[PDB]
Amino acid sequence: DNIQGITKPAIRRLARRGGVKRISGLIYEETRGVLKVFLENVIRDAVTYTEHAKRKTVTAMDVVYALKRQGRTLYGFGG
Amino acid sequence: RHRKVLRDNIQGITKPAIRRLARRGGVKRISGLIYEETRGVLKVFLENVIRDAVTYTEHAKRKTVTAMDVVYALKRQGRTLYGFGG
Amino acid sequence: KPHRYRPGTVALREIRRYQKSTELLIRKLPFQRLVREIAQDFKTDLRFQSSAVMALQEACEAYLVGLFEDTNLCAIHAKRVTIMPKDIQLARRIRGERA
Amino acid sequence: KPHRYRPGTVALREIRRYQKSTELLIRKLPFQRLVREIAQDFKTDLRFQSSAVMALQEACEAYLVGLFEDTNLCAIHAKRVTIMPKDIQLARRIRGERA
Amino acid sequence: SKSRSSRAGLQFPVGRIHRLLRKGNYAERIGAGAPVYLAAVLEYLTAEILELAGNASRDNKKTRIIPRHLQLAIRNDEELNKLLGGVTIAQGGVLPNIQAVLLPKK
Amino acid sequence: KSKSRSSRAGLQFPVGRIHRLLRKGNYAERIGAGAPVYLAAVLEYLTAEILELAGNASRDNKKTRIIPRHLQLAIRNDEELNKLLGGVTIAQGGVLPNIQAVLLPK
Amino acid sequence: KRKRSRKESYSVYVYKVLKQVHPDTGISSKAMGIMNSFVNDIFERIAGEASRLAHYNKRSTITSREIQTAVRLLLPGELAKHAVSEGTKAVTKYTSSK
Amino acid sequence: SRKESYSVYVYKVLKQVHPDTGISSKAMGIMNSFVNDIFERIAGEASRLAHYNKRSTITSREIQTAVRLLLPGELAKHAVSEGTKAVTKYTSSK
DNA sequence: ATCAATATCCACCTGCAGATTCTACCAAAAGTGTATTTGGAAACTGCTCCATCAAAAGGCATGTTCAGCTGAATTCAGCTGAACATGCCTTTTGATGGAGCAGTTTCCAAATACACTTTTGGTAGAATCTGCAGGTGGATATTGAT
DNA sequence: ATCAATATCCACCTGCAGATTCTACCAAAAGTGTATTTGGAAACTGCTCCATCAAAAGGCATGTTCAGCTGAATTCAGCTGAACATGCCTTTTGATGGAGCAGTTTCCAAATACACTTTTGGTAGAATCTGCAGGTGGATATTGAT
Ligand SMILES: [Cl-]
Ligand SMILES: [Cl-]
Ligand SMILES: [Cl-]
Ligand SMILES: [Cl-]
Ligand SMILES: [Cl-]
Ligand SMILES: [Cl-]
Ligand SMILES: [Mn+2]
Ligand SMILES: [Mn+2]
Ligand SMILES: [Mn+2]
Ligand SMILES: [Mn+2]
Ligand SMILES: [Mn+2]
Ligand SMILES: [Mn+2]
Ligand SMILES: [Mn+2]
Ligand SMILES: [Mn+2]
Ligand SMILES: [Mn+2]
Ligand SMILES: [Mn+2]
Ligand SMILES: [Mn+2]
Ligand SMILES: [Mn+2]
Ligand SMILES: [Mn+2]
Ligand SMILES: [Mn+2]
Repeated sequence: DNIQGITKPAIRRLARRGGVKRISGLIYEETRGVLKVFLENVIRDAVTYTEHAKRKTVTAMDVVYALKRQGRTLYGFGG
Repeated sequence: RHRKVLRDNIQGITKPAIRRLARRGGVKRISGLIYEETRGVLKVFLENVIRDAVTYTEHAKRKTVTAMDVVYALKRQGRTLYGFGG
Repeated sequence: KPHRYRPGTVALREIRRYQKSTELLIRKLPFQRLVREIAQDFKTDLRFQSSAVMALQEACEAYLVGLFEDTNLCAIHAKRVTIMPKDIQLARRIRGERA
Repeated sequence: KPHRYRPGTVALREIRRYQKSTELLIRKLPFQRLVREIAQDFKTDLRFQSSAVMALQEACEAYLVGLFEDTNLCAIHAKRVTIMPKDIQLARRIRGERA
Repeated sequence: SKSRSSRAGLQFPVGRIHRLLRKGNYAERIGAGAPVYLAAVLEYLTAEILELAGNASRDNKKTRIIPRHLQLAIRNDEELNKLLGGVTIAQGGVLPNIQAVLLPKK
Repeated sequence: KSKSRSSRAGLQFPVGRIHRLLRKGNYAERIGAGAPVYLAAVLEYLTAEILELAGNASRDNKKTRIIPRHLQLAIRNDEELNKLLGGVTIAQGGVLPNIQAVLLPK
Repeated sequence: KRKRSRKESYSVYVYKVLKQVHPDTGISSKAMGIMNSFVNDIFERIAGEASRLAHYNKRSTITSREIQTAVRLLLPGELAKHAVSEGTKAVTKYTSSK
Repeated sequence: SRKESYSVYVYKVLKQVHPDTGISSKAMGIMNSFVNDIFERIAGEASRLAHYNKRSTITSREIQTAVRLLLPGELAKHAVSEGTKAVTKYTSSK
């Protein structure tokens, strides 16, 4: 699928920033599943904002608003 | 015309009460240090909610903490309570 | 001669008992005393509505019960059936609401 | 002939490298193609601002970096230095992502 | 007169919800349809909770729905649970749940 | 004015603009003259407190540009600012450098 | 002297709906307090989100269209689908007569 | 086409505490978000206060209370000193 | 493999506290009728975005080796659960005094409402600077052999 | 612990494109001066509801005993996951056109706000109903010792 483009090294790189030293083999697939739910939850909302504005283009703000109501405020895109 | 000084009341959160809460939580077995640890965790919890409730009380220039002040305090900590108004 | 249940069996009996009831588990008066002690260190001569104290107890018990659920999972995670302070601290750190 | 670092030392060096930097860690095109597939199940013929997808990526990585911190802690709690699926699953249950 | 609730085929008070929206600092103006719509939703989620909660009462051979039946209803439904995931039902207790590892062995 | 509301409060932040933003934000029917003054002052203060610590991150890195990395370091190493922004993400901010003790060799 | 003010509530309406879905069931006052808190909570979540939408999109009016979006944002899906049907059906019905 | 922002005000404050330091375009985007976030937090809470207390006006007294609820201990104390100090200076001014 | 020992279920009854029903006063919907807005419905533009194009680079998919960790197995000291005697203190239930919510009026310091006047911040090129992409070279830390 | 011997970081510099800062204009906000309202603060004050008290009675907390079974400690095999050399290909990147469409203006039919005025529906106690909490006592399932 497209999910598979989230590669072993990338998933591995993120864990490194997270301070992880060693990584069980089933993780990369488990992590792929977690990233999908995340992306889904945000995108469902981000697009709900889009449709409401009668637009066909998801804007940065649409994403910002979607992130905020998910308890995950993002700084740096409100302009 | 008076009120006897309140001291050291966190200790009235008894070992058996802590055991009982832990049971409702599904806990089968309890380390000896759990009960002092829980009193400290509870005191922080209580302080924070009570501090906010009173900020609501004072703002209304009241001398009575109401259930609504407490509901409002719980709400802004993300712990909404049903069953007390508003 | 006399009877003795195996260690852990009354504990399980209690888990069921307390999970089927909704009664408050902290004694009512000692808790009210905790609340007034703490309020008084913030602002003095405060009165309380009776419902104000019951709401605080209800919130505190639901919170602590919840915190005990999460603490149990952390214990079980480290292959134990006993909750220890490191378990509360780990649960609190994640769920980073507090530590 | 050749040189070989002991298992774990290249790992720590990677931990240091990436915690002192801020570049995005998922490569750009695979992420953008992921984002559009998911979007399509909700709404069709959708356009995206580059910055919208840039923000979506910023959030995901920040979320995932954080989840690996919490997973790490769970791993260590059970006396391991290896993150396993059970560790990710415990961190999300405590974060209430599972409830 | 002819009532706004009944004119919408609703039980919930369209008029009171109109007032609550106009005086609640949400927007300078309120559409005529908004409180009708909002009342419909509030009425529907209420039907849905009272449905599930009544079942909890009949299961428990009670006539009256008490907060425990509400909690069971809410926490046992995957969507109401998520919707009220950050809420506390006073006197509601918890769901019976004993982790498998804790049950007696051998 | 010949001298403005900001300057009369001894402020850098826009008292006048914050007053308008309050009025058009569906917060209350009325906004007192003192409210945007008070709000601008706090916002200027919190901004000052952040840029203070953040300049220090750039002094340390010997670059006199504050970039998002410096805000992050600045913010996350201050306990109170961390609490204030515990649910916020600084884009391009990375994480504080930290490795758990158990993971180190020897 | 001193007329004690009416305290409005949702109870009468909660009970009408209680009787519709469960005619032989009743509800304790302390369960009704739970229901009033619930109606006011969801009320606020929807109106608040409706407030933001109209604000984001520079509209000075909260129409049913802003209520709906809020419902879609705030509700889990199967519950949202149904909430939307009831709402859409209530408004068209409201417009059709009078 | 006019896009308002806090940048000029953020830059004034920067020079005042660190005259020799500047700020990047995307660090500036962060500062604007922060200012728009705390504005929204404080104003929103002041709205609720005036509402709970059946008051139709947001006065500085509600801003202060809001600040006390929203900010950590030491951070709140200075913010309240600053706000109170700005209001009195503003009242003295004219 | 069986019984004492308990605990847990499960019904049945009854009076009473707590829900439901009943009424009457009345605030607040609901109706009327002008006074104002506003959210679009067409007609237009300047842009970001998608569709393509199409070579090169570094990042990643693959396969091999081997170190080092995870999970299993064992053992045992002492911690925590079960059970009980003892008696304190929480819980009940009612009464009483009074503090302080909450309701009503009255009336200004404060807020709104307009018509004009000034300032300011945003904007977009011109005139400056500044990190970083690259490159050593020395410092620092790693790994293996004695 | 030391010495060699690679390997990777990290400082300290450089030249120049890519950003930041810098100027000059200007719509659009912020401000002024006046003219009028008006939310809510202050001041009674009627009454809920809170704080205490008193006592009787038992529910439940404390402190203790004693051993079961859990947690902590150790060892180790095997199999997973790290480290690396090899070489392929997916992702970057650097412009190029065409288009879809987000953005703005400019009118109006339809929709909303308001001040009065007329009409119920909803609320607060009374006045009835009626579950279900406590209290018994007998059937059943579970647990643990032999
Ligand atoms: Cl004290
Ligand atoms: Cl081996
Ligand atoms: Cl460099
Ligand atoms: Cl060379
Ligand atoms: Cl064990
Ligand atoms: Cl031990
Ligand atoms: Mn004290
Ligand atoms: Mn409408
Ligand atoms: Mn004022
Ligand atoms: Mn008095
Ligand atoms: Mn009068
Ligand atoms: Mn200027
Ligand atoms: Mn330079
Ligand atoms: Mn470089
Ligand atoms: Mn005028
Ligand atoms: Mn007049
Ligand atoms: Mn008035
Ligand atoms: Mn004793
Ligand atoms: Mn009637
Ligand atoms: Mn019973």
